[PDB]
Amino acid sequence: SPMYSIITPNILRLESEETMVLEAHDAQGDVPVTVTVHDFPGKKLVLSSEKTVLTPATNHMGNVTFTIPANREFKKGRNKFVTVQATFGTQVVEKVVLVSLQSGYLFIQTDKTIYTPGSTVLYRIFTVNHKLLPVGRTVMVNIENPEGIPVKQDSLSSQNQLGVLPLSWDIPELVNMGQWKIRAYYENSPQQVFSTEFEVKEYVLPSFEVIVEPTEKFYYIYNEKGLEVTITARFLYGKKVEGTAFVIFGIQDGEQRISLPESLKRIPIEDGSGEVVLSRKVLLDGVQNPRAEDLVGKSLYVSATVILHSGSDMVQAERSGIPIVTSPYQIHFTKTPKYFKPGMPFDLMVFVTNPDGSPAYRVPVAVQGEDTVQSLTQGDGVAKLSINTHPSQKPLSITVRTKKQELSEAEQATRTMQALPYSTVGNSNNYLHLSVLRTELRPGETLNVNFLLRMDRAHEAKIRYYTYLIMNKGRLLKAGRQVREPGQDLVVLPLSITTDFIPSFRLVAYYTLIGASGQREVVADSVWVDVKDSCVGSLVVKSGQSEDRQPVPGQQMTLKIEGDHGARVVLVAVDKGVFVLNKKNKLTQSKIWDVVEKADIGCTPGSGKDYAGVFSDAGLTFTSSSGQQTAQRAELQCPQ
Amino acid sequence: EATSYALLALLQLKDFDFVPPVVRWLNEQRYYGGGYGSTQATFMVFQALAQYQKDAPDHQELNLDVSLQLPSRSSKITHRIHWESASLLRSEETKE
Amino acid sequence: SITTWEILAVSMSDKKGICVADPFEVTVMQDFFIDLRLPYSVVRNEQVEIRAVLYNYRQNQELKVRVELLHNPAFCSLATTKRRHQQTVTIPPKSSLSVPYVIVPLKTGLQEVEVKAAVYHHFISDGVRKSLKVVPEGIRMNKTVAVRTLDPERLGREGVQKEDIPPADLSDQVPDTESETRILLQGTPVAQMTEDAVDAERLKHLIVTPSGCGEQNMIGMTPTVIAVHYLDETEQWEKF
Amino acid sequence: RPCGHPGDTPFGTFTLTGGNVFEYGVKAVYTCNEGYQLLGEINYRECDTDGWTNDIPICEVVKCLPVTAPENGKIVSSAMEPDREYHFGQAVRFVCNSGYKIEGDEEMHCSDDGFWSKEKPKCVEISCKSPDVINGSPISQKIIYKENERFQYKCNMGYEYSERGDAVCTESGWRPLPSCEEK
Amino acid sequence: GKCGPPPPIDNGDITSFPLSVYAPASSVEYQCQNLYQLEGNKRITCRNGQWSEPPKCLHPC
Ligand SMILES: *[C@@H]1O[C@H](CO)[C@@H](O[C@@H]2O[C@H](CO)[C@@H](O[C@@H]3O[C@H](CO[C@@H]4O[C@H](CO)[C@@H](O)[C@H](O)[C@@H]4O)[C@@H](O)[C@H](O[C@@H]4O[C@H](CO)[C@@H](O)[C@H](O)[C@@H]4O)[C@@H]3O)[C@H](O)[C@H]2NC(C)=O)[C@H](O)[C@H]1NC(C)=O
Ligand SMILES: *[C@@H]1O[C@H](CO)[C@@H](O[C@@H]2O[C@H](CO)[C@@H](O)[C@H](O)[C@H]2NC(C)=O)[C@H](O)[C@H]1NC(C)=O
Ligand SMILES: [Ca+2]
Repeated sequence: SPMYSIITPNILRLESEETMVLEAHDAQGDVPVTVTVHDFPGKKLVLSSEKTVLTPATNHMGNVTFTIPANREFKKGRNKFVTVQATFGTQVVEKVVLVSLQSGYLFIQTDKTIYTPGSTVLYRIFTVNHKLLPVGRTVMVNIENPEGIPVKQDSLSSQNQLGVLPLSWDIPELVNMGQWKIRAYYENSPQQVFSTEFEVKEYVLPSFEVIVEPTEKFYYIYNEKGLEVTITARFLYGKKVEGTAFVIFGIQDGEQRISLPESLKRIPIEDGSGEVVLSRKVLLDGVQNPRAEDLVGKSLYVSATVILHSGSDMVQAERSGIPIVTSPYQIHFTKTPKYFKPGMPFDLMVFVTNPDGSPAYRVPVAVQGEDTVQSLTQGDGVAKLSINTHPSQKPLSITVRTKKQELSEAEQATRTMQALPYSTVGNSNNYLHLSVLRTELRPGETLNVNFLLRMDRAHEAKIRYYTYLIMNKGRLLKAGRQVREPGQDLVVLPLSITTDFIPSFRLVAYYTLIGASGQREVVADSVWVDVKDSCVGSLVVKSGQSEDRQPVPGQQMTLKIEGDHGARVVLVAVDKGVFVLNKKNKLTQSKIWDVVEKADIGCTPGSGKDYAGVFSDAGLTFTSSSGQQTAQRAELQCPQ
Repeated sequence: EATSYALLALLQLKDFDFVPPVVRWLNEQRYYGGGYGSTQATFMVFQALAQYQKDAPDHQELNLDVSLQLPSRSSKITHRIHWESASLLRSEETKE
Repeated sequence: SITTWEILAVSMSDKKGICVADPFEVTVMQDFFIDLRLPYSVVRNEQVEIRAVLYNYRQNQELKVRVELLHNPAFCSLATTKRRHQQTVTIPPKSSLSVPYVIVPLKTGLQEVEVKAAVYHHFISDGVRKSLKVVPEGIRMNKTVAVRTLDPERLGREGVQKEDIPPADLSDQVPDTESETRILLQGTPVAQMTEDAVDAERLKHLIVTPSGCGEQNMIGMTPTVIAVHYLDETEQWEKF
Repeated sequence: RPCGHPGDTPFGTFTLTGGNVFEYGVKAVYTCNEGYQLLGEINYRECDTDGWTNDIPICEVVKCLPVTAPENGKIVSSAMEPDREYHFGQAVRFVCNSGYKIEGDEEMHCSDDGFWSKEKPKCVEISCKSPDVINGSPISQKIIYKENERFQYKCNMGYEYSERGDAVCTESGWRPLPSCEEK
Repeated sequence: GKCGPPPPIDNGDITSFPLSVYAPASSVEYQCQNLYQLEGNKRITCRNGQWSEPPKCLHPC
């Protein structure tokens, strides 16, 4: 009757703090628990060994926090595993867990994006763990030429550096031009290699910027007006630009570019602005295909050369990747769970984007046949569509279309998905549904987690609590219990959102009982919640002086920097001309959270085909003493 | 069974020049043990292969020492070419 | 510099982690300044024209300006040690003026150009001093002098291998204008000597439950024990 | 009469003393970055009637005296040239030969004080004492064990072995910890 | 789950000598002082790493 269960992340990382939650449901008294982690399969060393007690005051639920040292015992190469062994009294529950070699994260920041032969590249390597907290480890750095050959190795230490490692590499005078790379990796994890590029080239600053901006972010193939483009030229110090611009158009097909010589135009740049139209006739005449439908799927690129009236500076700029499309939108189901609970409300996270991939704001979407279920995309281009599922085992097929008014039906975007029934233990029709209002969540608020139960009433009184777990950045952030009274179908969990939930977290909750043929049954459900991407703390740089005072060459200025107490701030001032030449590989905050999310162990928006699939797909391994456990995971990478 | 015993003997005498032909023939038999009176032939063939993957030697040792030795006295460039940095391009310039 | 600076900040706290601040832009400007547009490089002894553009960004105030090109022995212009290169121009308000200077680089290397300007009747002056690269007349070329295989244990005597490298051709070489010969050493790895392990799937049948008497028990125990011993060594429990 | 910008030195910042703009009578004191020493005595620049004072200071990174491989040990880290000046930041590792175990700090990096962060360790012969098995008594009578030697033991009444029933002497210590579980 | 030392009561003690760890199902008895009266079950039992309820001693006058 008593059931001991352990949950551990799908993949365990080295030198990272990992939590393990221990439960002894339907038990009395104190239960001594000793958790030991051994290597697989030899068990030569005891990587961890902690102890705890499950008391009735804690509802027989505890956790074990352990950090596995990066021992010299682990061996491309074969994948490594560990044996997790939890001992409750007499009973022992073991699970074989996959191990990732990633020690944490390395971020490289170069002062500039492009460099002249002879100059020095100043770069900082930030060394953190999976919690983004500064650590002191040994890092291997490789300088790599455009050809690919490493030309300078080094092994330094991050200790006593507050997670910031200042380095430099001198560029020889005689050097090969092109895209160079810096490759760093932790000493303990030579398989996790982080990279940043910087171009090496002979150049001079253009002293001004040219902006090629199309009216629309795309080109409708049946628009007789053609592609109207506005040219905006301005000096690097703000003032507008007077001059002449040579604009020419081209059609891009994959990697094959075909210039359109007939579309070449010379226009005056007056007051820093000019306009030039590519006529549809010239476009069709330029390509040797009368059938305009074939141009759909291809893109357009525009090249503009602006010359000042003084004739002392010239800037060429380009805007490529302008898709020739037949619809202003594009529907994706990459954020909607692919499993539903028959009879319970099914939530869809429609992701409507512009042809260039950017989110689309205020776009009407609806389900075919259900005009009542018509929602509007938010600022992130994500809309929520709640439907009512009928209790059935039929595959739920959904087709979502855009209902943007003032847009014809031929140009409306459409996409079709399918969801499968959540198979239950012994066809008992016991389902759990966690629902959350889909809206940009920010640190410092509170989210109401609605636990909704559906099962027969013959065993509904036995369910007295739910076990909920939170997954953030690939590690167990928080676990607890939710008391539920007999008769209540819906209970509300006030979950306090702090800074530890950035950028997103998964909430997987489950309940257990003894039902049907006296069988031990587990029913689970998970949901993915996004949070407003931002810094954990804050860092703002603003003017530390009067804004009547104008900056003058050489003049002292006061810089107001406001951030977290004790934090080490590293600075860099870059001329905007550099970014006019190359604006790639620039370190932003959005890119940091991007890397974190790509090292996530979850692979689905939510739920699964069974109670084990919910844990496995949400990056968790459940293993009970009675035998109910999740299947093994032998894949570091998610399934395609 | 006999060929398995002989392979175990070659792994004890460190005669790694005669081992590859033996092992290749063993793999060509596709004998996976099991069956009526397979006891000896099952134990020995897998014991010998397990011992072959144990005494398995990694890669041919790489350790080059290349010294530019010029008659005039100046600074001396020495080079240690190791396995871990074999691909590292080591450039040395001379103006004359 | 007369431009806009982008200042980027990154903070690292023990309790707060990493934070990349938003870029803070700081534009720097003056009412009156010189924009000296210099090329990346110039060929020795070749006459080039540069332009110094004088900008007057006052709303409704004209400026009588004097602009001078400093003398430099490394360049050739009308500016000598005795006489100056001045011109008194008038730049209308909210306007600009371009002053062409014709120079001839005389000696190679990082040479310096300096242009100054001062206005009459006002306390407003500016100077610009920039550098440019002067490059030999010829074109950058490289010759593959030698490609030799290094193998002391195979091609060397007594464990040492001595390779003699011939001097480069350098027949069309510009007098002086030195050269640099690169000796590029790289290692040749091997790593091959290991036999293919027995496939893990072909062993699924050796896991048998032992039974029988004193002799049959060992008949059933042998395949299972030997199976674990092999799968443990080859580390194939992933596929098994 | 203003002077020019006093110019920046590699790996070093400067502050102005006695004023706030590069005018006559200001001092520009320089201070090198962390890990870089102020090479020389010229540490300031005074804007005078003609210009700034003598020279512009030079910063250089501190260096550590190279360390050799200990007796019966090797150095398996850092890079390229051997026995060259290791400067601030560079780390190194020690790995004893087969049959020798490390006894000290395994890694160390070049510190700020031109010295190493940790001391040079030793390579000592692999040695295992006779383990004290809890709730059990040893079977073998040997006290000192060399590498790979097996240590036989039995569990007392009311107990039995857990997994492995013997212990092997390896470099990091006994691989199977002699443990006894309840029957 | 074994138990630990038995809990002390007021004006009373255990009849035997205390041990550090008690196996499951072990039991020890209690006894009040002279003229004190014991109320409840004089025996406690080790169940699930926890002893049962100890008796109380009634104060005389
Ligand atoms: C694993 O299991 C442990 C069990 O202890 C969990 O630790 C709980 O984590 C809480 C995070 O939400 C922490 O609560 C905090 O406690 C603050 C006090 O700081 C303590 O200082 C002592 C030093 O004597 C340390 O040992 C403690 O660890 C704490 O750091 C409080 O200011 C604050 O609030 C409290 O809890 C509730 C909140 O509603 C209040 O009502 C209450 O009055 C109290 O003020 C803060 O929330 C704390 O570490 C601990 N709390 C409890 C009750 O055990 C881990 O979080 C678990 N880890 C995982 C991954 O599940
Ligand atoms: C000298 O170095 C250059 C490095 O760019 C090598 O590359 C070629 O460079 C020439 C111009 O010098 C161009 O034809 C191409 O950019 C490159 N050609 C090829 C086929 O890759 C060049 O090969 C080197 N020469 C020698 C003799 O080593
Ligand atoms: Ca997010």
